[PDB]
Amino acid sequence: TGLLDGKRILVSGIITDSSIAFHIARVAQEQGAQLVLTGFDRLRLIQRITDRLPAKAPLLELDVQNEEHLASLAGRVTEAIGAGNKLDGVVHSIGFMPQTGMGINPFFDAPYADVSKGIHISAYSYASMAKALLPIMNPGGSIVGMDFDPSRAMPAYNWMTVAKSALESVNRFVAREAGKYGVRSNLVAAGPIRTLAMSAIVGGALGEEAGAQIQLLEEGWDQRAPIGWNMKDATPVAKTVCALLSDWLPATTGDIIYADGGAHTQLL
Amino acid sequence: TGLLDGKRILVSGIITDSSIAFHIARVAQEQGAQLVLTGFDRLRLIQRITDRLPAKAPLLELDVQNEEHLASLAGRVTEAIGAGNKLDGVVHSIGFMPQTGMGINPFFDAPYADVSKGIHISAYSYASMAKALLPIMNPGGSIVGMDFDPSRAMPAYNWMTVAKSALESVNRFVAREAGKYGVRSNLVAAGPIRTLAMSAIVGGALGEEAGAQIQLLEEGWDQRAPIGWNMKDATPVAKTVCALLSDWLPATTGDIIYADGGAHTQLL
Amino acid sequence: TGLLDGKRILVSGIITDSSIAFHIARVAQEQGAQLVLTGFDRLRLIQRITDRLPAKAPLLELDVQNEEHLASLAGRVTEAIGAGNKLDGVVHSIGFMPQTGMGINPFFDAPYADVSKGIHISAYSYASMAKALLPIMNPGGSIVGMDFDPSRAMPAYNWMTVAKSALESVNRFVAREAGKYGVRSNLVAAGPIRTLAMSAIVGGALGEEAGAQIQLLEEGWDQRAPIGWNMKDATPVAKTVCALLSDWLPATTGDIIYADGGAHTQLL
Amino acid sequence: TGLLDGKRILVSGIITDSSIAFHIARVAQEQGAQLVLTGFDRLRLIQRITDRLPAKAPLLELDVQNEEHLASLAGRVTEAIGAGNKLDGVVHSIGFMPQTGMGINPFFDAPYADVSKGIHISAYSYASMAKALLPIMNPGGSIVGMDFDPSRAMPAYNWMTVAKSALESVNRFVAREAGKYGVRSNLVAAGPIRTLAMSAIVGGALGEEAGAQIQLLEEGWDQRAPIGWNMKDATPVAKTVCALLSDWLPATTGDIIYADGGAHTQLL
Ligand SMILES: NC(=O)c1ccc[n+]([C@@H]2O[C@H](COP(=O)([O-])OP(=O)(O)OC[C@H]3O[C@@H](n4cnc5c(N)ncnc54)[C@H](O)[C@@H]3O)[C@@H](O)[C@H]2O)c1
Ligand SMILES: NC(=O)c1ccc[n+]([C@@H]2O[C@H](COP(=O)([O-])OP(=O)(O)OC[C@H]3O[C@@H](n4cnc5c(N)ncnc54)[C@H](O)[C@@H]3O)[C@@H](O)[C@H]2O)c1
Ligand SMILES: NC(=O)c1ccc[n+]([C@@H]2O[C@H](COP(=O)([O-])OP(=O)(O)OC[C@H]3O[C@@H](n4cnc5c(N)ncnc54)[C@H](O)[C@@H]3O)[C@@H](O)[C@H]2O)c1
Ligand SMILES: NC(=O)c1ccc[n+]([C@@H]2O[C@H](COP(=O)([O-])OP(=O)(O)OC[C@H]3O[C@@H](n4cnc5c(N)ncnc54)[C@H](O)[C@@H]3O)[C@@H](O)[C@H]2O)c1
Ligand SMILES: Cc1ccccc1Oc1ccc(Cn2cc(C3CC3)nn2)cc1O
Ligand SMILES: Cc1ccccc1Oc1ccc(Cn2cc(C3CC3)nn2)cc1O
Ligand SMILES: Cc1ccccc1Oc1ccc(Cn2cc(C3CC3)nn2)cc1O
Ligand SMILES: Cc1ccccc1Oc1ccc(Cn2cc(C3CC3)nn2)cc1O
Ligand SMILES: Cc1ccccc1Oc1ccc(Cn2cc(C3CC3)nn2)cc1O
Ligand SMILES: [Cl-]
Ligand SMILES: [Cl-]
Ligand SMILES: [Cl-]
Ligand SMILES: [Cl-]
Ligand SMILES: [Cl-]
Ligand SMILES: [Cl-]
Ligand code: NA
Repeated sequence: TGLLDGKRILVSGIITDSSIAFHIARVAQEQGAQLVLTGFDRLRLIQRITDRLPAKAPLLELDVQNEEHLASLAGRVTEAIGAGNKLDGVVHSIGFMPQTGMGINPFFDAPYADVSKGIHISAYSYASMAKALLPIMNPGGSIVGMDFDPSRAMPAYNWMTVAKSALESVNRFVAREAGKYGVRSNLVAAGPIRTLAMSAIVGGALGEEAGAQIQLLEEGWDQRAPIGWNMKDATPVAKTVCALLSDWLPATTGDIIYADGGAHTQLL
Repeated sequence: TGLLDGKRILVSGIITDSSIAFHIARVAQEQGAQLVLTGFDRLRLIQRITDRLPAKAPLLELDVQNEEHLASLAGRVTEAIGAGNKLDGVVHSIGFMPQTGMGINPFFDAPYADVSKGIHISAYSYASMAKALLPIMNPGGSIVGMDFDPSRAMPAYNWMTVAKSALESVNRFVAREAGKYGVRSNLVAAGPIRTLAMSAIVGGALGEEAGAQIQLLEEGWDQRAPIGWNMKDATPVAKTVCALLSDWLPATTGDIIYADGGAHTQLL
Repeated sequence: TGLLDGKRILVSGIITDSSIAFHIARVAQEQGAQLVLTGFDRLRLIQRITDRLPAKAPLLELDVQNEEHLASLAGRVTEAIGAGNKLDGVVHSIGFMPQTGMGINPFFDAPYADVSKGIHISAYSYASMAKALLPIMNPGGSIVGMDFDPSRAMPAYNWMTVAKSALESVNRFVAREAGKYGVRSNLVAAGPIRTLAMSAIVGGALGEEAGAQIQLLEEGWDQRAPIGWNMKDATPVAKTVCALLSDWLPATTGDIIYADGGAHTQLL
Repeated sequence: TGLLDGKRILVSGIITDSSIAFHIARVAQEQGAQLVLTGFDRLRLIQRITDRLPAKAPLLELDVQNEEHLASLAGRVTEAIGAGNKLDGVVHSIGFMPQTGMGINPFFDAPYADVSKGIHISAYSYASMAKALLPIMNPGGSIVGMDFDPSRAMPAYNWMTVAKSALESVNRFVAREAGKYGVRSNLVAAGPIRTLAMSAIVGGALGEEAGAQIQLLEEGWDQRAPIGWNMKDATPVAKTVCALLSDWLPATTGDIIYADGGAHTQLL
């Protein structure tokens, strides 16, 4: 039996088939969920990527900086899943930070206009998605967002670290609001996964130094993780997200589940 | 159907049918697990309690202060589940602290002999159970222990708070050892549940309930929890434990999952 | 002898004589420091307030959203303290959040334009001040910022909680940069102090619920604090800040010192 | 001049002139404090070491496992400082763990008798010292203990990590008791310092693995620390402790100050 049988779940943040969102969606479908997908900017490309999922699913446009998309989202979703039906799950797998706020680019030289855009998309949007979608969410439902442990500073993650620290704070306030609908809000702090963003945005910002990033990642995660960590395998992260969409973590909200091989609990 | 289909799991710490362990066991069985149970001291009584579980399960004696029980445990378990079979899960739901280290008894008046006994049973035993049982645990398996958030001091929990702080530290070292077997070790920080032990904390069971205690708990948990907290319902805690015994939190180890209605993420 | 004898220190964020910054400055002067002050918007008013300090000190205009002020700040400071002299200390005591992001105003109804302004002033500005002033800071020097524990969500603080979570993350990255100059960067997480911002901005946002605020504060701080907490006394906060400006916490950086009566260490 | 002028302070835990306690005591005396010292086992040796302090100070025997010493301590101290006088400060710089609970010795092979002794000395004793001495402590006074960040597991520290996790929990409860006397209780989480215990107890437990591990530590605490870290220099730790004994952190209790160069705030 599907862990998510007859749950209607919204999954944002697919762009390639390496995306964490893609694998969340794949696993969710294997576990009996009906999906609704959202995508940003490259809709024909995303469409061709989502056809590779095990089952057909509607795809809607959502740019989280666009007030009109947010205002119309609930309605467009209602249309896709049929009137008098609702979502049981929502997955926020979205992030962005301009090259100026990342990599070897000095921390101090990122102008606030750039930092602000990143916080808008990576942090604020968790609240605006919640605002838009809670009115069409069943009791017992689950909102989930993706996090990267920002509790200690680190090389290269720079201003995205600050956005994630903001996200953790937003998640806790969303939990309060979501509570009134009988809905949980949580984050998954994933270990590093080889995705588009990782390689092109993050590694891109190191240009010449890009080997250095792999040193940090090997050091901070697989070496520290008591059960190891594999950057080429999003499945453990995807399953962790599905666990939170399920009924099997019913007492957990405003919280962060670490899907990092346990790396964050070990110093060396 | 079963979240735990054909998993062989050991559950310690049943004494009444209010015990967290009893409900862990109940839910695990509903989810297709074959169980082995352990009990302390009152074996005939525990036996009569465990017959009330949905399915028959073998019951072994385990006093975690007794080196001979620990040395023989693996063997006795192997006998119960059949040679060439192994455990996929182990649940530590055990605790004790002498009256001197809890309730209105002044913190400074608890002699070390008493505190030591409590730390032995409540914290050290997590490691000694792990030591005894990992040699008969399959890769992919999960050890789980019960925690009560000791990160801030509080009235009455006194020296048990210290034992729990110790337990959290032990759990992280057990994760390292368990890692070598492909096994996860985690704690569930549960909210308050009306159990035998809980009533023994202030003034011994059989007393009227103890108003100050009940108020503190409602204050610290249901009021703070965005989704509420019900002390008479162990199901949400039991499900959280089963999620960690399952394959759906495969990347999480050395860690603490909060099953507390989200109370620990809200200040008031 | 002055704890801060012959230290040249910059203190931002004075607006009334209740301001935390005013008391930081007062205590610093009592302890032998030469000060340079910065103020926002109401310069004639601030000037009349700073004349009430024990000693004369130059006052400069600094609006942290204004790139020209930031670009010229180092120069204007150098002029005030004399060429070939430098700062040993910098105090960031600055914050802002539009009423939409605070109080009874629904969390989800604060538009990002408003939240962004608050994060700019309350969080980003810590970095931009550091960027501007480190080039004129002696080795052994100390940057300090003011924090309000955002690790758990709470009523009313709303989007300022998010700004503070961001600030904590920024402080850790500023520490890295400051390190290369032999300079420490830390935050003081203060308990509640009756200041202009507290009463007019925060209490203002509750309008008709403003009694609620005083109750929550007494509940979260004085009741929990083992040594008590007095909202009408900024001295303990000011002294804590001076300790970090001094040579007596030389091994502490990227960190948070709690000046809250110990409230954050007790559950209730 | 003195940060600690006319404060009467008790300093435990001197055994060599590399001991953290020795440097705490030295700095405290330079800052105008009258000291009372305590020592374990090797009294003639400790006596010859304490004569190297800048000023004469009485030396008392205290083995924290000995109930008779604890019962008589307050009286013996009163005798040393003169009747009708009291302590303003108490410093716990004490620790022990048998070789079985440390280094390359397997975590699971440390028998509880050994772990218990270490927790007794390293954790419980903080409370028993407090119990014995609070009755002779002035309002405004400060108790301080030494910590090593146990919040993440690590190689070699093993069961001492568990003792430190216990200590942090005890410190929070001692704060509550100390509060009733107007007294603060806090810990200093120090970075690594080359002391007798470090080299003989900890390094001893690595035997063959020893030299490499000391070099790694000096490299990594220092590499992570934005202001660096020098294991041969206890002054920064000693000053941090004096700051807590002083009047300049009056709002901090039940808490942990990190004197680690900021290493704990940086991931790499
Ligand atoms: N890759 C990792 O190692 C890793 C680890 C932890 C957390 N995360 C987080 O996981 C999430 C997914 O990232 P990923 O690595 O799978 O990357 P990805 O780059 O494959 O996906 C990021 C997504 O953000 C979307 N997005 C960007 N701007 C948007 C906007 N304005 N409106 C809507 N969508 C927008 C993109 O369309 C894309 O689908 C992000 O929150 C990221 O921070 C990534
Ligand atoms: N009830 C709650 O509110 C709550 C909440 C969070 C955590 N916990 C923890 O959950 C666990 C179970 O508590 P519970 O309240 O369900 O209690 P309980 O009613 O079962 O009380 C004690 C249990 O520990 C067992 N035990 C005691 N000493 C033992 C020994 N020497 N060897 C083996 N077993 C021994 C007893 O048989 C019994 O099963 C404990 O670790 C407790 O601290 C309880
Ligand atoms: N009062 C409390 O209970 C409390 C508790 C903890 C922390 N804090 C923090 O301490 C700091 C000081 O606040 P306070 O309570 O003393 O308040 P306050 O209202 O007296 O001061 C706020 C200050 O912010 C300044 N400011 C606002 N926008 C600015 C800008 N663009 N550029 C420069 N300065 C600007 C104002 O001029 C004023 O001096 C803030 O960061 C606040 O968040 C306050
Ligand atoms: N050395 C470090 O790197 C470091 C770092 C962080 C914390 N600490 C802590 O600092 C404290 C001092 O350790 P140190 O490194 O300075 O070591 P040290 O061995 O020089 O001093 C430890 C002290 O413990 C005392 N002691 C042991 N058992 C005792 C008992 N039964 N009764 C009384 N005293 C007893 C010894 O007399 C000795 O003075 C300890 O708590 C240690 O864990 C040390
Ligand atoms: C989607 C996204 C946009 C902008 C920045 C990061 C983004 O997602 C992540 C991608 C990879 C990672 C993992 N990662 C972090 C790093 C830091 C360089 C050390 N390298 N990899 C985290 C993310 O949050
Ligand atoms: C098993 C056990 C032994 C001794 C003390 C407590 C024990 O289990 C618990 C039972 C209830 C709780 C919850 N709790 C704590 C309190 C104290 C009032 C704070 N009341 N209930 C925690 C436990 O660890
Ligand atoms: C009475 C009571 C108070 C608090 C929690 C559960 C309670 O009910 C029971 C108490 C004990 C028992 C079984 N039991 C255990 C014991 C020995 C004390 C171990 N005696 N009886 C069953 C209950 O339903
Ligand atoms: C400077 C400032 C601007 C906007 C909002 C708050 C500001 O400073 C603070 C004032 C009071 C406090 C403490 N506080 C918090 C609250 C909320 C009611 C819980 N009331 N006071 C923190 C601040 O950061
Ligand atoms: C006093 C003492 C007794 C038993 C064990 C350690 C003791 O003191 C310490 C000495 C050094 C340190 C710091 N340290 C710990 C480690 C781990 C080996 C990697 N390296 N350095 C901490 C202590 O608590
Ligand atoms: Cl490891
Ligand atoms: Cl997996
Ligand atoms: Cl019996
Ligand atoms: Cl009692
Ligand atoms: Cl109840
Ligand atoms: Cl003596
Ligand atoms: Na460094």
